[PDB]
Amino acid sequence: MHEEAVARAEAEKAKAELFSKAGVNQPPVYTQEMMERANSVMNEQGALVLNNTASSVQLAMTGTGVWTAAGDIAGNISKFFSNALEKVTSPLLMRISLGANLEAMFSLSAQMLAGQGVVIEPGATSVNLPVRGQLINSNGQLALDLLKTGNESIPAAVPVLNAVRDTATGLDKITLPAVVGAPSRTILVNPVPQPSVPTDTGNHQPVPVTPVHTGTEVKSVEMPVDVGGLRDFIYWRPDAAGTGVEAVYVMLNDPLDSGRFSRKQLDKKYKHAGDFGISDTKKNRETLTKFRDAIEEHLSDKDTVEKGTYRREKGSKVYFNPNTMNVVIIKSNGEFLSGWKINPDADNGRIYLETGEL
Amino acid sequence: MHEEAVARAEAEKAKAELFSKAGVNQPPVYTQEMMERANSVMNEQGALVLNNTASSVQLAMTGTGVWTAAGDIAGNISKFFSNALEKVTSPLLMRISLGANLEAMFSLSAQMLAGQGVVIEPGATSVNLPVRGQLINSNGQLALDLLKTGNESIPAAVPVLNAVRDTATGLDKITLPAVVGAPSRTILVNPVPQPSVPTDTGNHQPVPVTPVHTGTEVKSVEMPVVGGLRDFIYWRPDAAGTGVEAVYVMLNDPLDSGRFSRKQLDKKYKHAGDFGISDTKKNRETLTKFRDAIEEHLSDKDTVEKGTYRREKGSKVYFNPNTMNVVIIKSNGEFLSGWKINPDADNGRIYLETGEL
Repeated sequence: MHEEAVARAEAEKAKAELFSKAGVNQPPVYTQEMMERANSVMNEQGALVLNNTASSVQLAMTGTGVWTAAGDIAGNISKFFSNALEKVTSPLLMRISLGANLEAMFSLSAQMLAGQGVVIEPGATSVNLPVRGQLINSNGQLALDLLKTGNESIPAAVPVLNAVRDTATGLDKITLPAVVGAPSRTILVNPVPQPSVPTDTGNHQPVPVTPVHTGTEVKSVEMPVDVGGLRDFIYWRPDAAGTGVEAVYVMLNDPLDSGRFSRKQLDKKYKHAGDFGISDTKKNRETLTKFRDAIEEHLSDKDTVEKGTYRREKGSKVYFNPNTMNVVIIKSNGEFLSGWKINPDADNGRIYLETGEL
Repeated sequence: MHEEAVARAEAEKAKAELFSKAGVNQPPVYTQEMMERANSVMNEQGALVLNNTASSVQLAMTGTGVWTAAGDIAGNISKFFSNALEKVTSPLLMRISLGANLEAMFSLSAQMLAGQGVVIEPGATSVNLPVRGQLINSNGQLALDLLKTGNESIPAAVPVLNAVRDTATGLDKITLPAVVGAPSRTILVNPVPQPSVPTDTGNHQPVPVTPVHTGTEVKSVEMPVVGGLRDFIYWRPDAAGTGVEAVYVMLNDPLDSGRFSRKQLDKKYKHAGDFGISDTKKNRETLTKFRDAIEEHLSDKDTVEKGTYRREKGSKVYFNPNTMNVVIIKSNGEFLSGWKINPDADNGRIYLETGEL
């Protein structure tokens, strides 16, 4: 008698013990009120959401939702062990375009990136990965840089984080520490598996709905070609059966690669940083962050105004400050292009002040 | 107090009620032994398995496993969207190659193919669809024919089926009726969501592991261009696990089986008289007679491999010394042709004496 009850109790004990070590709570059920609060919070403009869709690859971008891949058609994995064949032998192992203000987050199963002979176990506070990842902006593209770990490069240790369940929304929250160039980062977790949106019918009960990626196609192409740019981590979610757990490796954009800015462009234009009050001549994370922040201070100044255009970049907008006399050029796609101080006593500066043509 | 307990009880009531209408049982938990029993049944040679991976597209083939796609990267969704538009106006609306004996099963969400503004409701015993699909063999390809329904082609009604839980394995079973040309068809259902195989570690509990598709890339390409329809709808739990989703499932035409295709049987039916078939009309019934007669030849104990057909490199010829018939099988296993040897003719005498057909 009760063989089924015994098996269920045994499953429940094993699940509770695994979840405890992994920092995992089973998804809740959602009242109407909860689901509304959860949907409000995930639809904020700067929200980054992880879905607990098991065994999935995800790419999230602020303002445009989450792209999900699951199944064998998630052979995207193999660019992630081709790389892992390649560390046998240059710290940048591989750059992968994902497609053509703005933050981004890429995540996939951590176990497929684990070290030689390694099984990642719940309870660990860090995991040594032979390859770490970083999202960057490379010439219009969102790209993933795969970096060989070791010593002379970037450490192998990746921190394991635990999410906090918000009892008001039924969502989870992971928080990343502040770094040079960026405040603490909140990442939302939708604990309900959601490979796509359920149709809003009587066949489903209320759940939060993660905004789904729309717009440009996500497609991985290998592109021809420091540790402060790394905000990557591992967290645990329930497995597909829902009774065990799986580790997920998560990678965020470099603080300096944000759509409006890229480290590449800041470096290219650092020659102008003296016009924004920066004396440093060395180019490093610290001074490029100074330059990025100086451009943001110029654009945020209440007396900075849109004034004219930069002929060479069709549809660019120029933002002028009448006190510092600085201009900053923004391309039509929103990318920072360049900036410098206007000389009002020179021909070209006089033409700009008079006509707006920079 | 107990606000969470009340919400959970209400969720459980709603789930049981929806599951009841849909014929759905929640997945079980598995002892080690149940998992081994389930894995043994799914590895039987002719097994066709559906996975209850929610909101997924799947392609299953005997002996090669299940291919799964879920997420946005289910873009072939729009294949079925495009035809649902093309239906405003030819019965055949599209033919989709899936890539280059052997049976096959293709499944996706049934709401994708319902009418616009149509919601499929649990409890229905059939569903009227504006398209139905058929799996075929077209020129080495496994392909999907999407057919407009209506008076002018094929009916719209698709049966809704319920799966039976096997308490010994923890798997479900769906059965399709026998038809002209095929016996009853057993379809296994792995009720545990499984977009891919869990790595066998201490982080997972025992569950049935469905064999996964290896081999040829599964890619969808449009191709230039009835008792062949064994399609149905069944329900599985949704991604949250607390509601249900309808799945539309299509099997291969009984005459399209890798070894045979309706197209090749039609092409070679001129030889059916050598296999004892007097009918001159070509239809499902007589093409099935021909298919069955070729199978009777290949199954005959006296039939032996003998020589080759050089015109098709690597082919094998199967000869029966009582009927004097030959059947030619291509190296990929496709039936090519067959006919009766005339031993008093030059080429028949050459074949008997040298194996050169």
